[PDB]
Amino acid sequence: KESYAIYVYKVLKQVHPDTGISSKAMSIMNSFVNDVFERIAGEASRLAHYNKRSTITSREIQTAVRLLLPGELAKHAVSEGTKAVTKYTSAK
Amino acid sequence: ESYAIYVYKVLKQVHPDTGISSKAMSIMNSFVNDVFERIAGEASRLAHYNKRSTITSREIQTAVRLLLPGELAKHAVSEGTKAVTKYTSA
Amino acid sequence: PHRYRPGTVALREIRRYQKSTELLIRKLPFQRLVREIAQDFKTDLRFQSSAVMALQEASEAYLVGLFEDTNLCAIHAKRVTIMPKDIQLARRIRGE
Amino acid sequence: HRYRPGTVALREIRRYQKSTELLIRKLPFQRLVREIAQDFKTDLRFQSSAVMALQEASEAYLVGLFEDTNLCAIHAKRVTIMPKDIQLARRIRGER
Amino acid sequence: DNIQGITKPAIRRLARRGGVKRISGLIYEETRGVLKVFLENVIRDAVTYTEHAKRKTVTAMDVVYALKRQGRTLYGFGG
Amino acid sequence: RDNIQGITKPAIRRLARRGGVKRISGLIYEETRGVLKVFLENVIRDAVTYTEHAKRKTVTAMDVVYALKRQGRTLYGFGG
Amino acid sequence: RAKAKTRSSRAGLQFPVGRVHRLLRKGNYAERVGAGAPVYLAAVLEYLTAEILELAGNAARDNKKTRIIPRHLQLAVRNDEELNKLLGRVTIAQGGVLPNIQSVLLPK
Amino acid sequence: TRAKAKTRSSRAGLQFPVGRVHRLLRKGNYAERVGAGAPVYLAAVLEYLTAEILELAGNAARDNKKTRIIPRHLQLAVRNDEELNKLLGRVTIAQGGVLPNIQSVLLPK
DNA sequence: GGATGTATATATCTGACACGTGCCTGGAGACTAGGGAGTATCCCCTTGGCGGTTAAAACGCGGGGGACAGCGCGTACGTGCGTTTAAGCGGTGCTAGAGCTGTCTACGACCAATTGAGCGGCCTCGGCACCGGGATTCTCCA
DNA sequence: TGGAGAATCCCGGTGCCGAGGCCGCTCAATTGGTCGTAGACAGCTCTAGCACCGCTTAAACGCACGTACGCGCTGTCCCCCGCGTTTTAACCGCCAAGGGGACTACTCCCTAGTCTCCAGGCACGTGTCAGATATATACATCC
Repeated sequence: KESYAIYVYKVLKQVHPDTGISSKAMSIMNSFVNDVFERIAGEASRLAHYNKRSTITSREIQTAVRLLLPGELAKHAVSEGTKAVTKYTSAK
Repeated sequence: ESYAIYVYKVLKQVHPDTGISSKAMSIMNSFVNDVFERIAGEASRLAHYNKRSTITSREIQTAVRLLLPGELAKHAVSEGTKAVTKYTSA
Repeated sequence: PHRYRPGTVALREIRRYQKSTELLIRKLPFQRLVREIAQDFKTDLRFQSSAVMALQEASEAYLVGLFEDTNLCAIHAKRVTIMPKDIQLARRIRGE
Repeated sequence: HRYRPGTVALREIRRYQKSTELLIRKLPFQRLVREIAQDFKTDLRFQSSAVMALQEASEAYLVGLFEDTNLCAIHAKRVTIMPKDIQLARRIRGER
Repeated sequence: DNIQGITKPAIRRLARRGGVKRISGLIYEETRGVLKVFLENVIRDAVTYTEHAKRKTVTAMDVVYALKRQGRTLYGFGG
Repeated sequence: RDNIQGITKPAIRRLARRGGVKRISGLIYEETRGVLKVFLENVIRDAVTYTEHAKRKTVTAMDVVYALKRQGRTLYGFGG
Repeated sequence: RAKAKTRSSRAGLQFPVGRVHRLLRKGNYAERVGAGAPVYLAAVLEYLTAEILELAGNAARDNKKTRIIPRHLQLAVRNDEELNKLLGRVTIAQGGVLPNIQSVLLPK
Repeated sequence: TRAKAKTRSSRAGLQFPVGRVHRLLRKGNYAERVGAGAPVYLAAVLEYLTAEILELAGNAARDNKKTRIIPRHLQLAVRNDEELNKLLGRVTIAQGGVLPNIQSVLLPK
């Protein structure tokens, strides 16, 4: 069974070095990541089906993030995603 | 592509002297599309839950049982089973 | 002259506007309100007529449902008059 | 001695909003779950985690309903909750 | 300042359709604010759906998708 | 049978104290028992439908999670 | 070959089995779609369509109208408890609301 | 013959897996095709949201003098922020509790 | 101004979090192939303006009824205390059934040819909106 | 309670536009065969679920008392409803510019598919540190 536990632990040690986490909190974080993933992927699928497109690009994920996430959260999430996409394209 | 002629066929089966307007046909077409999307999304979700890649009539049956309220669900399962039994035997 | 008691014309209006199907807000002021709301998001934006009619139908249905909940909040406080506290109570319970 | 009527309720509010534990005892809720489930399917099995998920969801639902009930009773200028407040909150949410 | 075009008799008619018998004088400003918040929430999603499609016109289907996005599904304009 | 009385009056009182209620009527408890019975009937009916679609005789936690997710009452902490 | 018989004809249905089948293929629901699932879903959609249309025709006959307008569909859906529960987050355009005045507002 | 294996997350500067998100998008029956930048974008968004939740949860744990995050701190993190409460409005956190709120009409004078 | 609920500080236990190690399997590199979409005139339709007209909105005035504050009362919850009772923990026993694996076979994807069903266009007549007259509730006042 | 007047219901005539039927035709559903794989079926294992028993103890239950509070009643005065009049601007019809949505062709680059392989991640095991608990002192509320 796959889970996001080591990744959430990596982000936690990236932002709070002397702070741990419990197993139930890790399960809640895994459920949160799965719920957000399902929401954004479903909204991107609906965006692709409405626009008669058969692919999901970064544009569909950006529009899904703007549609789902509230304001400042959406702005910072679009900034983080665009930064990651530019870093991924600049490095081969 | 619309469900207009099929809704008209069902209307003349039910109410042979009663017609339907254009806005009412648009609303009925939207109703059919919405209920189709609900049942098909529930069937897709329940296929993904049970590690199946096929939407069978059982998936549609339990999606109808999950979505529709009691008497509507019981009757809709009844015509679904009747139609599948008629289709397989003929 | 002839003068109706307060509440008779109100109940007559309730029966008249619950029997009818028409749109109650004027069309062109609502259209201008839609364009001034949309110009805060994107400039030089066009609108289909059917989009404005869809917004008006959704907004009127939302306001009528909110007024029903507001009326029941006012009746809960042993009142007939609706105040903003009834609307705020309804949107608090709905989660808005 | 005897405390005034209301202060122990305020300490109960402070010590139960500070805590996370399940306010309903496990065995009566489990027997209620198997009593309700017997009407749908006969001779069922239940995981412990399924009953705990049902209990967490039920306690969260009842706490949110009591919050809406409390603000409904405050809207009627009362500090006592009554079943009409519960019925009004369930109507405005859409559960009735 | 076209929120004042949502007139007080229009709010009175909408309350009559909701079965409201008697209306306070401060209802109308709150109703205009509620209508502005609701229209902002729907119009923002409609503009987002339009900008994803690379268009300048907000269609009725953009409004229908925006209303289905927060569970206010509208029957009669397509779908 | 008659297991709705196991949801005691102090349990409903404790839930009301968590909900911020200072004073409770005596007719609240039967109403809360009916509300809880309706909610549990809906969620357990959906979970029984889920576990009978999968040809199991055991109701799992994930079945309850999907039963609550259908009703817009998503629950974290159980693998959802 | 033989005579071309419609899949809706051998299922005893008026809704199209083939169109629902091709919408289940192209809707990106699952990788595979069985044979009896479109027959089942077409029967379910035909039943729900008949359930709304019967009460809509009854409401049109109650208002002395031969045709069905959206007001009749709104009466048909909202006046039935199961249809109001199914379509509780659905706005029917040009549908209005039911006549419902509370008892405390009527004169004594 | 083959070059050194570099992960797609390290090229994006991310900690969440790009490849797992790409696999879950491909088998999730979302679309017929999935672009290359979509898992990178989605992993970045998920990592940012995880970082925001863990920021406010670590602050809530520090305020209660505890160096481990329990579900109560996650509930404080989500419900004490307006946008995270808007994102998780229909979400119940197990063992999460409620925020301490007593109405002003119930408090003694 | 005397009586309780709880911060605050020091010791001890324990069990669950975190780190180390080994296998394994899924992601990554490299290559190819093919099809999705990105980019380059035309008619629908959206916006902008003018004039008339007339329905609706704004405004002012009177008054009446309803919100709201105060007050009394009677009762029904809150609180506290003594008795009971069954939840909770620990332990044992056993047996259904969840979950995994192997086999094979039926069934659905897929392709090619055929053909009839449904869709766009067009024409027609009848259901319904509207106007006018007159009878039937229906509300308010002396 | 009767009567004046206002609103509403019923009946008939008229015109209109939109629903309903007919027709060409094209395109999507049907038919028939093939093929590979998803899943039904049998079996086995061992995991977790159910049943039962003892005990000890926290919590529920029952009862008594009294006081806070819900609720009915009364007055008052203000705010909103009703209605007539005047202003305003919405609505309908008509007419142009012109921006922009929709269709089509092509060509290219992006992404699915596959083989190989190896390192990231998962399962397992262990020691060790963070809460939980217990008790004395003193601070913060309560009546």
